Order: sequence, then C-alpha cells, then structure tokens
Amino acid sequence: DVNTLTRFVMEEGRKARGTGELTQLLNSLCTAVKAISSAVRKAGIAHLYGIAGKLDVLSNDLVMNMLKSSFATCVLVSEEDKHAIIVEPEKRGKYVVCFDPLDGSSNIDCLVSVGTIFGIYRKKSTDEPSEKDALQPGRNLVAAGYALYGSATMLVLAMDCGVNCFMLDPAIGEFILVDKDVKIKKKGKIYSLNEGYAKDFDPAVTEYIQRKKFPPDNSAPYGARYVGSMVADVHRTLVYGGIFLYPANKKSPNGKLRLLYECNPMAYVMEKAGGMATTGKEAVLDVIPTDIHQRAPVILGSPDDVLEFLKVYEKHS
Amino acid sequence: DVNTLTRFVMEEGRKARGTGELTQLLNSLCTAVKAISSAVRKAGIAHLYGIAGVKKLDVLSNDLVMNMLKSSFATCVLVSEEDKHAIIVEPEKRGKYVVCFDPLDGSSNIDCLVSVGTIFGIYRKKSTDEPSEKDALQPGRNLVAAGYALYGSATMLVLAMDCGVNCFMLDPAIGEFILVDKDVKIKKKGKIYSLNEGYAKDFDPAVTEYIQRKKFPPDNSAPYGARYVGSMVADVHRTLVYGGIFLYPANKKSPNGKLRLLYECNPMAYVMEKAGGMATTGKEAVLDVIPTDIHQRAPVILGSPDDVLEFLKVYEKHS
Amino acid sequence: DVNTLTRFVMEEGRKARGTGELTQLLNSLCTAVKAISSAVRKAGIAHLYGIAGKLDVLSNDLVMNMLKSSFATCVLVSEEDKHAIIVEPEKRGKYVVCFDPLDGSSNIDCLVSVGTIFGIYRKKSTDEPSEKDALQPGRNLVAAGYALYGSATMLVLAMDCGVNCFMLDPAIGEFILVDKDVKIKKKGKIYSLNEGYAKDFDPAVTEYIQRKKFPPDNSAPYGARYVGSMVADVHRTLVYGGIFLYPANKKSPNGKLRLLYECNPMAYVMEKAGGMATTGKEAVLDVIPTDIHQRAPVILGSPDDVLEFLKVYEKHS
Amino acid sequence: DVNTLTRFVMEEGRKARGTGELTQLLNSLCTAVKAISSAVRKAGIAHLYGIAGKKLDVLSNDLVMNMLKSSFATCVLVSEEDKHAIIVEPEKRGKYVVCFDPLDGSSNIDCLVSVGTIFGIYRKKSTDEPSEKDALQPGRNLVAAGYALYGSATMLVLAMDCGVNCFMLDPAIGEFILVDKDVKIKKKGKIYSLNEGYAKDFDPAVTEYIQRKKFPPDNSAPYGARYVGSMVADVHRTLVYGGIFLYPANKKSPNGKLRLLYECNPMAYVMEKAGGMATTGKEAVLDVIPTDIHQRAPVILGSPDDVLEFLKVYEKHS
Ligand SMILES: CNC(=O)Nc1cc(OC)cc(NC(=O)NS(=O)(=O)c2cc(C)c(CCOC)s2)n1
Ligand SMILES: CNC(=O)Nc1cc(OC)cc(NC(=O)NS(=O)(=O)c2cc(C)c(CCOC)s2)n1
Ligand SMILES: CNC(=O)Nc1cc(OC)cc(NC(=O)NS(=O)(=O)c2cc(C)c(CCOC)s2)n1
Ligand SMILES: CNC(=O)Nc1cc(OC)cc(NC(=O)NS(=O)(=O)c2cc(C)c(CCOC)s2)n1
Repeated sequence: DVNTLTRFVMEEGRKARGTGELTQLLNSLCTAVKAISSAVRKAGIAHLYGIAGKLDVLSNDLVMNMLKSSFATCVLVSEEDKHAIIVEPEKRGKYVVCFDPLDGSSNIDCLVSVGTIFGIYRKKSTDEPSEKDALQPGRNLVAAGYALYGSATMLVLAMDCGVNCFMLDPAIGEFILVDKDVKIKKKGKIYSLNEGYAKDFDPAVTEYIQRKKFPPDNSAPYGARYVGSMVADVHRTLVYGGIFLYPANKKSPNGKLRLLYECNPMAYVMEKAGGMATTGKEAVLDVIPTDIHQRAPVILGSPDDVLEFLKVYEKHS
Repeated sequence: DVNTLTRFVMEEGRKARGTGELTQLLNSLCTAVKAISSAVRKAGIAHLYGIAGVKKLDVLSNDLVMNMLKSSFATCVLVSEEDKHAIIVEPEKRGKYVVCFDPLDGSSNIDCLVSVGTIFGIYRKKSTDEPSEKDALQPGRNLVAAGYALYGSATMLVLAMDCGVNCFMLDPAIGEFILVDKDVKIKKKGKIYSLNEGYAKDFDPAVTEYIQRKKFPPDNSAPYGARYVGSMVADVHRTLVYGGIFLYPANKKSPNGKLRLLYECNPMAYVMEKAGGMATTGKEAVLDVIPTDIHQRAPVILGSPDDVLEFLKVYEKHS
Repeated sequence: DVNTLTRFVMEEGRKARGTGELTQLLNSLCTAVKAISSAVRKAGIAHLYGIAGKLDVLSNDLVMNMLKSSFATCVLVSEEDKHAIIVEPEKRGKYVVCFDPLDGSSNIDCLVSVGTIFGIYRKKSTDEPSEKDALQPGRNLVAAGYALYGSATMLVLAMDCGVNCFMLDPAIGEFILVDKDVKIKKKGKIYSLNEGYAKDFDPAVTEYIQRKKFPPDNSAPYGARYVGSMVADVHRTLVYGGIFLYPANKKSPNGKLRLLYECNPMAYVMEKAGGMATTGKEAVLDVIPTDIHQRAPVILGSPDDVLEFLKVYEKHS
Repeated sequence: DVNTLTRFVMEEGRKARGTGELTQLLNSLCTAVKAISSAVRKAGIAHLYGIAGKKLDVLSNDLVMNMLKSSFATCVLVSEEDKHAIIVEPEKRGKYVVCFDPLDGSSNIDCLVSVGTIFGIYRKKSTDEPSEKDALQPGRNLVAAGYALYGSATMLVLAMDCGVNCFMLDPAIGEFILVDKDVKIKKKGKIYSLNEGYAKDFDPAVTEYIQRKKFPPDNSAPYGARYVGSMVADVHRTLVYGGIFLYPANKKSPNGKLRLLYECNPMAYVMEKAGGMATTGKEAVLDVIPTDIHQRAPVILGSPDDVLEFLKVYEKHS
C-alpha cells in the first residue's frame, strides 16, 4: 500500500505508545518543508516581476513558525539566528530542534540544489528552557533528517526505526514513502570534497584523496562530485555510496560545517543507514558542543570508505 | 513590464520580421520543458506508488521533445541523444529548422535528485536536398538559437540567440517562463574550476598543469574553489552565473572527450560565446568543429575568457 | 496560530484521548480528496491529449484505497459500488464509511462544481463485517462532511465539536482552517430546488415555493439558485442560509437522493451548524436505513425556513 | 495532434496574415487568466493565514489590466471593476479595445461558486484620440471574445470568425490545451436557466415561456432547471448541454441586470459563432448600440430552437 509521511509517523507514534508531540512536530516541519519547496521552485515569481503591476529568511520564518505553533518545541536553534529562540510558555512542548532552514542557499542564484536540515532532541530537565538545552551530543537525537529541493523534493527522516525516504508529490502536496528502511552501500566509488582547499589539507586527507585517484589495490579510481551544497552531497552519498568530507582548512581550522544542525543530523542519518561519520578524532555524534554554532570537520559515508579514511588518519596519528 | 518567453520571442520575431516558425518552434519547446519539469519534480508519483490502487524520465523527456517539435511545423530533422539515427520529420509537418537536443541530460544519476536538464541547438536546413541526417552536420557556428533548461532548485530556461543570452524562470503556479536576467554576460575571470578530478591519473599533462595552477597558485593569489555537480547543465549554468571554468577535456583513453558535440558541446559553447565567454576543445573553438557524425564526441573547456585563455596558454606550452 | 486539518484532528483526538484511528481515517480521506482535487482540475490532461505522442471511478478508487490502507475501516459503502466493500482482515479497523466519491459528476462536462461526501460510523457489533454495519441512522455519525471542488476546493468537516471548513492550498497541499465552528443563518433568502419538474411537485412543495416567489405579506421574494450538484447547493445554503429541497412526490415517494452517502452527511453537517434536515415526515438523521443505496427526501438549511416548510407540508398532510 | 492556445492563436494569425497584435493580446490574456486561476484556486492562501508568522476581484482586474497594457496591443480598456474606461499610455498603445469582467460571479465567491473572466475584443474604429467612446461599439463588431470558467476545472472558450474553440487549462504545466474544436450548440436543449425568484416581476412573455417549459403544451418532458447564478457557469452549461439562459428585466433591474459590454456581448458572440442565438427580446444583443460603458441589457441566449420559441411567445405578447 501507498504510505505517506503523515500516515507513517502516526503509525510509529502509536507503536511507541507516545502522546503525539513528536508527530505534531514532524507534521509541522512537513508543512514548512512543502512551503519552502513551493518558494524555492519559484511559484509566484511572476508576482515579484510585476504580472499585476529573502528565501533563506522566509525559510527560517516558515520553520520557526510551524515549529512554534506545533506545541511540541521549547528551544529552537537556527543557523539564521544568533541565539537559541526560546518558545513562549503557552506554545511550549518537550522537544529541542536544531535546524538549517535553507542549506546551500548562498549559491541559490545558480539554482544549485538546496535543502532543510533538522535534528530533534528531547529536553529532559526540570529547568526553564535555555540555549544550553541545545548543547547535547548528537547521540541524543530522537529524530533527524533533511528535505532535498533537488530535481525533485525528498524528505529523508531518520529515527531509531532507521532511515525512510519520502518524495514530495507536488500534484497533491503529499510526501509519499518511496524508499523504506534505507541502508547505504558498504563501499562506494565517489568521493566528495572541495579540492580547491588542497593547499590547506592535513596530510591524512591529502593521502586519502591520493588513494582515490591512484588506487593501491589496482581497483578503478573513484569518481569525484562536489555540489557545494551539503544536502545534495550527503544525499548522493546516501544514494550511490561513497564518502563526503569537509575537513579543516586554513580559513576553517575546526571545519566550516556547523555541528548541531548540519553535522549531527547528517551523521545521525548516516549511522541509522549503517554508514559512518567522524571528525577524524571521534564520531560526530559523540562531540559534546559548547556553542550552538560551533563548527566540526566531517567525513561521512559508506562504512568501508570512512574506515579507510580513518585507517589513513590513524597512520598520521 | 513583466516579460515572458512567448512575449519576448514574439517581439524578437517581429523585430526580425520572421514568418513565425522559429517562434512556433521555441513555443513547442517551452511546453515540452514545462511537462519535463512537471515530470522531473515528480507530479503524479503518488499514482506509481498505489494511491489509486511508467516511462523513465529520459524516455518521457525524449517523447515530449520529439512530439512537440514535430507538431510545431518548424522542424525537418531532429537529432536526439536517444536516437541513433536522425529523425526526419514527416513532410506534412516539415519546417525549415534542424534541432539537435539532449532531452534529459544528467538523468543517468537522477536517482540522487541531482539537477538535470534539457539542451537544444537550432539550425536552419541549408541544403535544397530532401532532409537527411547530413543537415544536422553543421558547425555550431551556424546556430540560429540554442540554450538549455535546467531543472534545479528552480526551473530556468536559458536562451541564447543573436541578441545575446536571456534567462527565464519557470513559475509553476502559472506555467510561464518569466524573464529575470537580461542580456547576461559572464565574468571575465572567475574563482571556481569544475571537472571530474577523480580520473586524475588519466589527465592530459596540460590539464594536470592548469589544475595545479588553480589549486597551487604560483603568485600568492588565492586558490580557486572546486565545484563539480557531475551534471553538465548544472555546472555550465553555475559557470555562466558565478564565472570560472568547466572542463571535460580529452585525455589518452578518450582522444575526443566524452560529451557529445551536436546536442551537448555546441549549444553550451554558443551560450558561452553569446555571453562573452569562450569554449575550446583545446585545438579550436567548439563552434568551428565541422562534425561528421551526429553522435560524435568533443572535448570542451568553457567559461570565463581569462580562465580559458590561461588553459589555452598552458595547453600550448605542452603543444 | 495557523491551523491545518491534520493538526486540528490530532488535537481533537488528543483532547478526546482517542487511540488515533479516526485521525488516521481522516488524514487518509484528506489525501484522497487532494488527489481527487488534482484530477478534477485536470492536472495531467495534456498527456491524455498526446503531449508526449473515468473521473468518478478514479475518485472511487482513490477514496477506497486510502481508506482501506488507513487500518481504520472495515466496511465501505460507495455510490459507485453495488454492494458494500468489506475490508480485508489484516487492514480492518473500527469504522464504517459511507461516501459519494464524485457527487454531481453526472454533469462534469459543463465544469459544474463537484464534491465528495462522506459519513463515518463506528462499527457497532463484533459480528463479521457486512452490509448491516452500514445500516445505521445518521444520528449515529461520528463525523461527516464534504469536499467541494469549486472555484477553490474546501473540506467541510462536521463532528460533535461543530463544523469547521478548511481551504485546500494547492501550492502546499494543506487544508487551512479558514472558518471555525460555523453556524447557519436562522432564516435564509435563497430557495434551492429543480423547478423544471414543478408539474410533479407535491402540493405542499408547490405551495411553499409559491410562497417564496409571491410572499403573502410585504417581504422580499427569496432568490433562486440551483446548481444541480448537491455539495455545491448544500455549501451555498451553509454559507448564505436558506433552503435546499430534493423532496418526495407521487412518482418518487422516497425522493431521489441517497440516505447513507448524500442525505445523512448533509443532514449531520446542517444539524451541527444549527440547521435542519427533514424528509418532511421525520428528521433525516432519524431514518433507520434498511438498504445501503436507499433513497430519502431531504429539505434542509436554516431552521426557520425548514420549519416553515414543515408547516406547509403539515398543512397538506 | 496536441494543440494549445498559444499554438492555435499563432497559426490563425499567420493564416490571416496579421502582424500579430491580436496574438500578443490573446497571449497576454492567456497569462493573466492562468494567474487568475491560481489565485482563485487559492494557491498561497496559507501565507495569508500566517504560515510564515488584495481582494480577488481587485487582483484579477490588476492582472488583466497590466497584462493587456503590457501587450502593446490595446488602447482602451473597459472593466467591470472600473467606473471609467482605462486609456492605455501612449508608449504602449495598440489598435484594440478590450471590455472585460475580470472575475464574473465573484460577489458570491464566498460559497465557492464557479467564477469566470469574460472578454470582448474590438478594433478601435475611430481615428480620434483614445477615449471611452472607443468601447461603444455594437457587439457585431467583435473580433474575438469569450471567457475563462474557473469551475471544477479551468477552461478558456475563445470565439472568433473561425468559430468557437475550448481549451482546458492543465495546471501541471500551465498550458491551455485544445479539447473541443469548432464547438456548436445543440439545436434544442432540455434545460432552462434563470432566477425564478423574480417571478412576480416577470413580463407575461417570460411568464408564459417558463410555463411551457414546466407544463409542455404538446405534453413532452418538462425541461430541467439549472441556475448557478454565475453567468459564465450558466452560459458554459448552455453551450455544452444546450437549452436556454434568461436574465430578463425586473423591477430592480428595469434595463436588465447583466452588463452589455462585457457580459452580454461576449456571450452573445460566443453563442452566435456556435450557431445559437442571443436576443434582448426586441433585438439581437450584438445589434444593440451602446451609449454607456456599464450599461445593462436583458438577455435571452442559447439553442436556436429554444430562443426562437421564446421570441414567438414574445411576439404573441407584442
Ligand atoms: C497512546 N497513543 C495512541 O493511542 N494513539 C496515537 C495516535 C497518534 O496519531 C493519531 C499518535 C500517537 N502518538 C505519538 O505520535 N507519539 S509521539 O511521541 O509523537 C511519537 C511519534 C513517533 C513517530 C515516534 C517514534 C519514536 O521513534 C524515535 S514517538 N498516538
Ligand atoms: C511577418 N510577421 C509579422 O508581421 N508579425 C509577427 C508576429 C509574430 O507573433 C505574433 C511573430 C513574427 N515573426 C516570427 O516569429 N519570426 S521567427 O522567424 O519565428 C523569429 C523568432 C525570433 C525570436 C527571431 C529572432 C532571432 O534572433 C537572431 S526571428 N512576426
Ligand atoms: C491517547 N492519545 C494520545 O496519547 N496521543 C494521541 C495523539 C494523536 O495525534 C498525535 C491523536 C490521538 N488520538 C486520536 O486521534 N484519537 S481518534 O479516536 O483518532 C479521534 C479523532 C478525533 C477528531 C476525535 C474527535 C471525535 O469527536 C467525538 S477522536 N492521540
Ligand atoms: C505576416 N505574419 C507572419 O508571417 N507570421 C506570423 C507569425 C505569428 O506568430 C508566430 C503571428 C502572425 N500574425 C498574427 O498574429 N496576426 S494577428 O493580427 O495577431 C491575428 C491573430 C489571430 C488569431 C487572427 C485571426 C483573426 O480571426 C478572427 S489575426 N504572423
């Protein structure tokens, strides 16, 4: 039978015997995501061009607003927002959400694939909600995923039950389940990183990419792909296998990607899909953050590829 | 004044004082591109998944372009990536134009939701002979129109003609391509290079040297960023929008590159050249290559004039 | 805050402390309505006309499948099916649904407004599901309403909490709650029936309609409207007050419209809006169905108007 | 083979060897109409209900006005929404005068009644400076007219010298697809359409005519009655199924209710091209010579046999 995100989430919820907040949260995110998709695909653009005589900002407003009205959240961290937003007590629910409302957007003018990234934490404590409630390691995630506004719009949702992929059908505004309990290839054949930073790379990354173009075991060299938009690169990685890297560079000594709402959700998705995600020194999900916008290196993808990077990392110490 | 594709085209058609054929042609193509975009974004996918109790997107895309063009009464010969031979339009539906197209470029990887696209180049039939495959064998120098539709975060049709390059955004609420970027030009020099670095061991020594100049500047300048969607239309469009260079060169294993001359390299070269950019195979202008096979491959380095220049300088250092 | 159908039903469910099966049912039918809306508006028609080289039935198929796959129904009665449809054991739920998938499609060739009507019963016996589970008075309805495919598409949902109207936003595929706990006017100024067949009218119908045209006192004669499509006629009556008649006469002593999936849902909606709905002889909701496709007369709308009708009806009885 | 309004229009223009001014206008109307549809079906209504934290007739008028101005094909625009004729600025002047109802039936849209956009297009006839007088042409002078019905689906019906063609809007691709070619109305229908709530006000001709529908003197089947109360809807049904549509004069509306310029003339034009009729009772709607842009006319229109029957009755009563 056809399954939808709405149906899927209510069924899982009923099995966990949960009260419904997470469902209401995920339903509201789904609303926000459909509306961001609408805007990204430029529906209504003629009206801007005068037929009857910002997108990152709107994206933030959509998610911020649908999350508040959900009655499920209490602390909301966005890449757009300097500090955590503390939800008003009347609208307060139990979950903390870290999101990137429109990832890839700084290059939206070339119509590059963009996406929304979210990671959901339950707030355990009896304290009044504070920004510090967002400072959890990714291991604590209850749900995470992303919507990709590529050629088509897909929501990938990860929870304990694994990874599940939902295609937006724009004809009916329905997220349709199209890839159940997804698992990433053990080993892939594409590597993904901005090689313009070659000059800046640590020797571990240098040697690893060197292996990719010039295989030690006489296998075929890996192909290379770097959209430059993380959701697009992480999705392809999930879909076709392989490895994605944003290692530290000169201008980014702790990486450029932000831990809470870029790294953690993609590391969670990956792990739930039987892939891996490391900073090199430890797993992304094990990093305990001290700043809500802290940056992290990230090497993620197919388990064999990632263990081969760390193999090399571990050689250089 | 809001401007759309149909309006722009019609006014150009009138400026030129044409009979209307190229306009019907582009009109048909515009409709095919709308239906492609619809299909690509997965409208109706719910039905494939059993909501009420099938052709692959590249096949559909080809069928939409083929049919619309035949029915525009503006074409006589059609070359499509999908068809080994050129399609000779039936006499009753015959017009003066030859269209070569790639109906859904980058679709081989569509499973990951990569940007994909439709590329076209339009020629006048120049023989008096009955129409044949040979009419499609013109250098891109002879192009009347060309461009692409990109189905990315949004859908955009980029159309290059004598008057220059113009970008139309698809508003899916109404199904109009609205004019959003007029008489586009490329930066003289960019800061991004774009090619599959994974096949580096197969690199031509000129290509190795240039990519080394980009990553490891010899003059204190800042290294270029790398970007490679692996989907031509996405990378070329980024090239057009942000500047820089796109490479699919010939190596040793592929003396003629990989990308197809007629319906891939030519239209993009034409778009680039119309926007004050450059496109070379290494040996000459893409648009100068006189083709001998409709499905023949070509190397292509394209983008900013300064960046391409530099590639050519390095290429000539290796001869 | 912005309210949607899914959110509204989930919060009603949680307030009722239900197990969520009605919510599942409703969300499933919602999905079917969005998809019927898409087909009614002719999305995809270009393909049928060969760009690249049934409606009532498609609507029926959409409703049935979404309902069966909800895990919420056991018996389904459609205008389109000769017999009740018994849901397969593995997907059986507690509810029985009566519906008219595409009401008034008889004339869809003129692009007249169309509609889907539904009424939802809880199954009352533990007996093996049969046609008998559907033979309940409309009084026993848990929920009922309609989807109007008009200038816009709206879902009107009646339950014990009252009547709430939701606007389908096609940009995102969300029913937006635009009218809350709606109530009908006390007295209307519109009468709605098929006057072409005046010669077959009951003496009482004749007199009543004469009174609307030629009022005894110094009042304005009512307007007339008759769409010929029940959902459209009943919605207008809802919004503008007044009276809609599809009455019994000598040749049709039980009327023409069907009790289970036309009259009962509409009478339930009317009653929850403070309206009225009689067969002339009794309230439509009080009629005990003996056959699933049985006919009933219906006079419904603003309470004064309906009571005025009964006065004339009683005059002639 | 698939034909679309844009394709159909161009081919008709090249066939008549026109310069393309009527095509630019008709393309501009087509766009505005898809824009009207999208608003009418309530795309984006969630933003007005505060998802991220104009009146439809007003916006509908603005989309026609701006699209027609920007066509460069028009000089005088008459709209239901505007008391005075709009005179197109000189730099954008073309040769056509367009009278339109940007959102007919809108005043009841609150109940999601079928609404529509109605239009008639005249060539500016006088050589005078563009003014309101340019809109005061008899319906017979129409060059093209029709409507866009926003019902269960959106349809544009376009009537010209080559006849009447109907195009379904496909919302997936924003394209008007030709679905009914060279449309003709049935010789005689079995439906009559009018607001009988004015029965007390009817002149005896209208009273008798309707009586004959209900209690047929040859004892044939009574006509059915339909009345949406939205002109486009009621007239589209009359074209599709045949029969008759009446909105006669009444005490509230002594010169009729429906507007001559942008309700009666466009629909009368469509009817005649489809081989039906349209009369005010005394004369053909298209023969009425207007004196005022918002002037009203009684109207009886539809299948020829049925209008011919109304007129024999009208003549029986003088
Ligand atoms: C007692 N409940 C009952 O009888 N019926 C009923 C109906 C219903 O919808 C109608 C929803 C729910 N509960 C619900 O949603 N709980 S939840 O905490 O939000 C949740 C969602 C997911 C998806 C989880 C999976 C957790 O994986 C990490 S946990 N219950
Ligand atoms: C005699 N024609 C006349 O009086 N009016 C009129 C109306 C009309 O639309 C109503 C269209 C046209 N002509 C037309 O379309 N010509 S065309 O060859 O197809 C063309 C398209 C483009 C875009 C060109 C520019 C090429 O730039 C290098 S040339 N003419
Ligand atoms: C115990 N439940 C719990 O802990 N969480 C939770 C979450 C939830 O959504 C997440 C939904 C629900 N329950 C629910 O839907 N029940 S229901 O029978 O389907 C229903 C729908 C309507 C609309 C009714 C009103 C009927 O009027 C009498 S009753 N429960
Ligand atoms: C000389 N023209 C030529 O060689 N090519 C060419 C191309 C073209 O578009 C590509 C349009 C046109 N002409 C055109 O549009 N004329 S028009 O006055 O606007 C018109 C529209 C309709 C529909 C009419 C029929 C009127 O019947 C009542 S007349 N011509």
